[PDB]
Amino acid sequence: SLAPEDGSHRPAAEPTPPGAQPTAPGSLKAPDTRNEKLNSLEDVRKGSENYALTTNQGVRIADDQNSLRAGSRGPTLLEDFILREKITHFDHERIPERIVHARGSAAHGYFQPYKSLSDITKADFLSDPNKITPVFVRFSTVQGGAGSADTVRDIRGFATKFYTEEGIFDLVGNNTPIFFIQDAHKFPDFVHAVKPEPHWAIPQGQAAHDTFWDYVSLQPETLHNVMWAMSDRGIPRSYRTMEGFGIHTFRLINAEGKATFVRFHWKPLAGKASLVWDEAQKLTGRDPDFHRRELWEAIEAGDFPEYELGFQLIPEEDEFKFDFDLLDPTKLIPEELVPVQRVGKMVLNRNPDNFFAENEQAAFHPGHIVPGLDFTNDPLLQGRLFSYTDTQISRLGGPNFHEIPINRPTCPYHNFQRDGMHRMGIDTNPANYEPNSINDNWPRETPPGPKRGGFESYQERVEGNKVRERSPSFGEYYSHPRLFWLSQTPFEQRHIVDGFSFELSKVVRPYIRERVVDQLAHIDLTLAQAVAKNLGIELTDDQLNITPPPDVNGLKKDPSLSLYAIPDGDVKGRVVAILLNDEVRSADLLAILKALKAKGVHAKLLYSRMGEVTADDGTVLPIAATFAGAPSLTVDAVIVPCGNIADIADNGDANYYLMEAYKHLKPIALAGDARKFKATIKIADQGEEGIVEADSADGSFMDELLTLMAAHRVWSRIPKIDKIPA
Amino acid sequence: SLAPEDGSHRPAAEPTPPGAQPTAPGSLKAPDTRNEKLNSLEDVRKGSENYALTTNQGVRIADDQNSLRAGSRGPTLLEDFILREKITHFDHERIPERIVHARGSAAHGYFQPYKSLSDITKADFLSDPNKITPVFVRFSTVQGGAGSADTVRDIRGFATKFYTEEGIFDLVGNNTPIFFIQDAHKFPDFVHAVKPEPHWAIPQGQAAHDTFWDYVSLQPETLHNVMWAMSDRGIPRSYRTMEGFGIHTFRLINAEGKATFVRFHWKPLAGKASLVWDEAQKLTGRDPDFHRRELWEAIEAGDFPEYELGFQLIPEEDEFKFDFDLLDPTKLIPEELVPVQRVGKMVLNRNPDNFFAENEQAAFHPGHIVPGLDFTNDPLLQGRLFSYTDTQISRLGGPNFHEIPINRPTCPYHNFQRDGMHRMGIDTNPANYEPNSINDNWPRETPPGPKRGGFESYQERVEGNKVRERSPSFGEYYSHPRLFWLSQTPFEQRHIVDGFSFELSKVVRPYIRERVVDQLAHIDLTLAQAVAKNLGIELTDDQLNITPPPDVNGLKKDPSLSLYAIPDGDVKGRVVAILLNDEVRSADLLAILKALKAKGVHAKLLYSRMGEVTADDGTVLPIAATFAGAPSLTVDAVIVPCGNIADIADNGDANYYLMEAYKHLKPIALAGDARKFKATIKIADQGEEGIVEADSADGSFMDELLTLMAAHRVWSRIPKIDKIPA
Ligand code: HDD
Ligand code: HEM
Repeated sequence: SLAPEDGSHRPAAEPTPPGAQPTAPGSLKAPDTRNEKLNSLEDVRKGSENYALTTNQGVRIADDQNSLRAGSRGPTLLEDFILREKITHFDHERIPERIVHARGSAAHGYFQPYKSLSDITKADFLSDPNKITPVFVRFSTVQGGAGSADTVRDIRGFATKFYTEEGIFDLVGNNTPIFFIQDAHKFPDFVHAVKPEPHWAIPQGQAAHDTFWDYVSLQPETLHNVMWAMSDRGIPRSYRTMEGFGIHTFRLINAEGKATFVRFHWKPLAGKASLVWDEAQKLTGRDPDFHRRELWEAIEAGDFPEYELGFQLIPEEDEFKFDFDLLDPTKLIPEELVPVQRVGKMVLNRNPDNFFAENEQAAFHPGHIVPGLDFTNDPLLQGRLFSYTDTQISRLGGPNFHEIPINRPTCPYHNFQRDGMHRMGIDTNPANYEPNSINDNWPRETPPGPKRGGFESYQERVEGNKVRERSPSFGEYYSHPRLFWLSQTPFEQRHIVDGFSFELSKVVRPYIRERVVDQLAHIDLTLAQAVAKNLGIELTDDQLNITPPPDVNGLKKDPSLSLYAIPDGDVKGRVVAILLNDEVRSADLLAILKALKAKGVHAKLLYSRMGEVTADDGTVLPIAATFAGAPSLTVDAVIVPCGNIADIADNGDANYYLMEAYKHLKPIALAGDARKFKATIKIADQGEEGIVEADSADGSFMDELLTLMAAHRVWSRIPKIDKIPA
Repeated sequence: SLAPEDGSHRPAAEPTPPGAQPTAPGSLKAPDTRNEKLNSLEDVRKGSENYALTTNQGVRIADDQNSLRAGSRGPTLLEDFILREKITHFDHERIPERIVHARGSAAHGYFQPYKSLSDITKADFLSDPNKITPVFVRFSTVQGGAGSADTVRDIRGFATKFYTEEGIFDLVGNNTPIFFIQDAHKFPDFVHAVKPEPHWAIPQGQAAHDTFWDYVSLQPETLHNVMWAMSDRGIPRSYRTMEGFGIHTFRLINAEGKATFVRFHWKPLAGKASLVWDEAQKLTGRDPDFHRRELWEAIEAGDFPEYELGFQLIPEEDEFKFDFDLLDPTKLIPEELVPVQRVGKMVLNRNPDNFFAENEQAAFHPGHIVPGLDFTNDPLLQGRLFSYTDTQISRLGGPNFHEIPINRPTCPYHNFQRDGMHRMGIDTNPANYEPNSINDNWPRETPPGPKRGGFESYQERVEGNKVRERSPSFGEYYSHPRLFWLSQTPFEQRHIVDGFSFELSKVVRPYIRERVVDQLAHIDLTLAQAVAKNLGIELTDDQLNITPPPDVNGLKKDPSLSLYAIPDGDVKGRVVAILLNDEVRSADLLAILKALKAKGVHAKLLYSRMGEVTADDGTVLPIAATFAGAPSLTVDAVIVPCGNIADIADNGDANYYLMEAYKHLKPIALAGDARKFKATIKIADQGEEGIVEADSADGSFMDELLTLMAAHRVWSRIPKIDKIPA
C-alpha cells in the first residue's frame, strides 16, 4: 500500500484553518453540506476507493505502466487499445476557454430572501423567506487566459446561477456598477483593444499597453469604468471583499402586471477591501492563484463568503427623472439618489469536486431570466442576449450544454427540441412538434399568471424608425467619472493617480498618453495635473481652462462609491503571519493565538526552514512555510513574538518580510526583544500609529493589533513609505 | 484620420533596439526579410490601409458604432446581420489550447548545413551546404496554460518545423537531454501529476505541489529530469540562451541503406545563461511575457537567435556498449563519450504577422520525418508518434490542419485523401483511390532511392513475445542524476539544493518531502543532507549508509552538463539599466552609451518619472521607463552615471533597484558621486569584485563592466547576499 500508515495523506472531513490540512474535493471535505443542486449531481459523482482500474469500456487493466510491444525492447504494437484509449483521452482533454472571463474560481451555496417580494415581483425564488434556492457562483477576471494570474489590475466578474423552481436565473454581473461601453456592437472592438495585441500576443492580464489606451482616448464613454479600474477597486483583496452589480437596468414584473426598473447589487458581508498595486503585481509572481486559493480555503475553514442581494428600484414614471439615461450602462445610479433595498442573503458553503467538470464547463447567461423579471432596451444588455447562447456552441460542443450536469435545472424541463451532439436525454414522447394530437399536445404551453405561469414579455411601447444611432441622451462622458473621483478619500485619489501614471508609462507611443491626459482634464484638473506630472507632460493653457462637468443631480460626492470612506471592516477570515524563532516565548504565542481565535483570524507560523521548532516550554510548532515561501503579500498583518531574536535578527528574509509589510501599509506587532526590528523599518522609539509594541504580547497588545486589522491598512503611513527601499 | 500628423504612430521598417519603437507584425517591420515559406504565405496575408470596412461577405459597413434598433432608445432588431456576424465571429474566436506546452513563442528563420551529410543520411535538407531550408520554431514551457507566465521553473520545449523539398521534418525537442519518464503509457499520469490539481486547479506554472512530488517519490525514473528542472536549467534567461535536444535516439539512413543512431542537439550561439530563482519568480509578476517579449525584440533589433545543429552519432555495432540503454529517454549520452558533431546553423530572423494564425495554429509532430531519417524502439518516442496526429483533430478542428497556412508544405503534396472539415484544396483528379486506371494511376508511388525517392522504413529485426514489460536494461535510476550533480559548479549545486528545498516546502503532506529526500540519498549524500537540513529532516543511519550509484562508463563528471563551468559568454543582445538623475554628467553618458553600442548591448534610460531630463550640457534625455516600471529583474546589469545624485539618493525605488540587482548577482557600475550608493548595498571603501567604480565613466570603467557582463553573474557574491533584506 502506498499511503503512509498514519493516515496523514487524507484531510479531515471537518472545517479546518488554511494550511492545516491538504485541500480536497468538496464532497469529501464536507460530506454533510447539502442542497438540492448538490444532491442532484450525485448521479454523475464517481468515487475511486476499492474499485479496479479499467478502460472506459469497463475492462480491468493488469499493467498500467507499459505499452504492448514486440519484445521488451521492441516496437509498440497498434493493437494496444489500452494505451491508445488512455492517450486519446488525454489528447482531447482541452476545450476552448471563455472568450472573456476565462480565469475564474467558483463555489456552491444557497440564497434566501429576507421577506416576500411579491408586491414588486412574481419571481418564485423571491416569494418566500423560507424557500432556499441553491446557487453556483463563478468569480473571474476579464482579460487574461484561464492560466493567467488572479491579482492583476482588471474588472472582476461575479456570476450567480440560481437554480429556481421556475427555471434557472443567471445574474451575470461585475464588481463595478458600470461598463466601459454603451453599445454591444462595440464589444469586439473594446475586448480586442484590452486583450493581448494581435501581432505578438502581449500583454497578458494587463490593460497597460498601447491599444487599450488608444481605444480609451478615442472613446470617452470608457472613462467612467476606466476610473474604477485604475482605483483600488481594480485589485480586490479577495472575491469575498468586493461589491457585485448587474450594471443594467432590468425590470421587475408583479402579478398585477406592474413593471418597476431595478438594478441589482451584491454587498460583501466581509466588507470591502483591496490590495495596493505594488503588492498586487508582486503577488501575481509569488502566488498567481492567490484569489482561487483564498476562496477555496475560506470555504474549507467555514469562513463562508456571504453577500446581501440589494435592489435599487425606480418606478416606471421616474424613467426620465435623472440627468443621465437609465438605460446607459456607463452611468451608475448614486445610492444617494436611489437607496439599495436589502433583498436577501447568499452563502457560498461548498467547493466543487472537480474544477473542470463544474467550473470550466458552467455556462452563465444574462438572458436566462424567469417570470417576474424582464429586460430593458439598454443597448449593451440587448446584444449580450445574443452572445451567451451562441458562444456555448463552440465552447461546450453543441446545443446540449444544459445537459452538462452543473448546468442542468433542478426543476422540470420538457419540450420538443431533439438531437444535437452528445444528446443525453432519451425522449419517449411520440410527438416532437406541437401542436400535436398524438400525445394530446403534451408538453403544453401555460398561460402567464401570478405563480407557476408561462413567461410573457412586458408589453413595452416601441415607437421609432429602424436606425443605427446612439441615443443623444447617452452622449455625456465626464460627469460620472468626476463624481467617482470626488467620492474617494485622498489616499484613494493618490492610488488612482498612480494607477493611470503606471499604466500610461507603459504605452510606447507618447501621443496616446497625451490624448488620455487631455481626457482626464475634462474630468478633473487636479487628477489631470497629477498624472501629467508623473508622465512629464505639461497641461496647455486651454486644457487648464476646461470647464468641469456638471454635478450628478446636485451631488458633489457619494461616499458609497469609496471602498474605505465609511468603515465596514470585518477581521474574520483574515490571516496573520507569525515569524518564529528557535526559542519562542510560549506565553506570547498563547496570548497571540487566543486573541486571534476569538475573532476568527488565522495564523501562519513561518521560519527560515521547514520542519518544527520547539518553544521555551517544549511545545512543538510545525512550520507552515519559510519567510521566502509565504511572503508578506499573502497575509493581512505580521506579528513577531519574543524569544531568541538573535536567531532571526540578521536573517535578510525576516527583515525584508517586515519591510515589505510596512511598505504595503500592513499592521506589524512586535513583542519584547522583537522590538529591535524597529531599526529595520525606521519607527521612532516613541512608536508609530500602525506598529504595535510592548514588553510582551498580551490582551492589550492583541486588542490594538486587532483594531488596526479592522481598518485593513495603515493609510497614515503613506508619506513614510516613498523613502523605504523595498 | 486619427493618426498623429507627425507619423509617430508607425514604427520605422528598419532594425531598432528594444523599446525604441512600438513593435509590429513581421512583414511590416522587416518587409525585405524573405524565405521560401514566408513568400508562399503571401496568398493569405491580408492588408488594411486604404480599404473599406466590410462584413465577411464583402458588404461595406456605414456605421460600425451602433446596433440597429427601433428608435434610438429602442430594442435591438434580429435583422441586424452586421452586429450578429461581428459578435458571432468574436464569440467563436477561441480554440482549445495545446494539452501540454500551451504557452509558447515562435519565429520564422532558415537553416543551412555546413557540409553535405550524404555519407550518413540521404535527407535532402542535409545534402548540400548551399541548400537553405526555411524553418518555423516555437519555444514553450510545459505545464502552464497559454495565459501563464514565461519565467516559471519548468522544462522548455524547442520545436523546429523544417520546410524541406522532400517534406516537412519536425524536430520536437526540449531544453534538457532526457525526459521524466520511460514509457508513453505513463505520459497522462505524469502530466496529470505536474499540472494543476484537479479539485481546485492550483497551481499554475509550478511543479511545487503535492501530486507532482508524490509521483516523483513513487517513480524514480523521473529523478534525472527532476535534477535538471531544479537546477538553473529550469529558469533560462532567454530562449536564445538555452540548449535544445531531441532526447530520443533516432536513425540516420544513407543511400547505401546503412543506419546510424543519432541524438539531435541545438547549441545556442549566444551562449548558455539562466536566471536565479528569486529573480525568475518575481519576474513572473513584474513581466509574465518576458521571454516572448525578449525573443520578439531581439529579432526586431537584428540580434537574431542563432543555434547550431549537432548530432551525436553511434554506429549500429555500438548499440550495447554503454552502461545505459540508448533507447531509454531518461538517460543522456555524455559528450565525453560521444562528441556532438556540428552539422549546420539555424538563424531566426523574422517575427510572425499574427500570433494566432501562425503561432497558436502551428502543428509540430515528431512523426513528421523525411527519407533519410527513421525512428527507434524508444518506448516514449513510440507513443508520441500516435499522439501528435490525434490531438490536432480537436485542437485544430479536423484532419485538414495541414492546409492551415503555417503548416503547409512548400514542396508538392498529392494523394487520394478527400473531404474533412474546412477542406481547402479542390481536387480535380477523376480518381480518389489507387490503383486506378481512370487517371493512369496518378499520383503514383515512388520507389526508395538516393534522392527524391519514396519513404521506406529501415528493416530492423524484431524478435520477442507480445508483452507489456519494461526492459530490465531501463531499471537504473540514480547514476545519471549523480553524473549531473557532480558536473555542476559549487554555486550550481547550491542552486539545485535551493530548488528542491523551495519546491518541497510547498508540499503540504510532510511524508512526501521525506520520501523525496530518501530518493536524493540514493543519488548523493551531500545533496540529500543539504535539502534535508532546509526541510528540518534528519537522515537515518540507513540513509547515511546508502552506497552511491556507479559512475557512467567511468565518468565522474562531464563539464558539458554545466551551464557555467566552461565560460561561453556573449554580451550582444543583453541590456543595461542606466539610472538617470536630473543633471547627468553628459560626458559619462556619451562614454557609457557608445561603449554598450559597440558591443551590441542595449540600454534603457530610467528615472523617477516619464518624459525627459536635461543633462549638464543641455542634452535632452528621453526616459524609457521609471525605476518601478522597468525593474532590475528585466536587465543584465546596472550603471549609475555621475550627476546630481542627491536627486535620487533618497528615492526608495532607486535604492531598491540596486539592492535587487545586487541580490541577483548582476554587475553594478557606479561613476563619480554615484559611489554614494555603495552604502545602500554595503560595499567597503576598497570596493569588491563585481562592483565597478571610478571617478568617471571613462578609461577602463566600461571595459570592466563589459568583462563582468560576459561572465553573466557575480557568483562570488553569493555568500555576501544571504544577509541583505531585499
Ligand atoms: C504520449 C504523449 C506524449 C509524450 C510521451 C510526449 N508528448 Fe510532447 N506533446 C504531446 C504529447 C506527448 C501532444 C499532446 O501531442 C502535444 C500537445 C499539442 C500538440 O500539438 O502536441 C505535445 C506538445 C509538445 C511540444 C509543443 C510543440 C509546439 O510548440 O506546438 C513540445 C516542444 C513537445 N511536446 C516536446 C516533447 C519531448 C521532447 C518529449 C519527450 C521526449 C515529449 N514531447 C513527449
Ligand atoms: C455589462 C458589462 C458586462 C458584464 C458585467 C458581463 C459579465 C460577464 C461575466 C461575469 C462573465 C463570466 C461568466 C462566468 O463566470 O462564466 C461573462 C462571459 C461572457 N460575456 Fe459578458 N459581460 C458584460 C458585457 C458583455 C457584452 C456586451 C457581451 C457581448 C457583446 C459579452 C459576451 C460574453 C461572452 C461571449 C462570455 C463568455 C461566456 C461563456 O463562454 O460561457 N459580455 N460576461
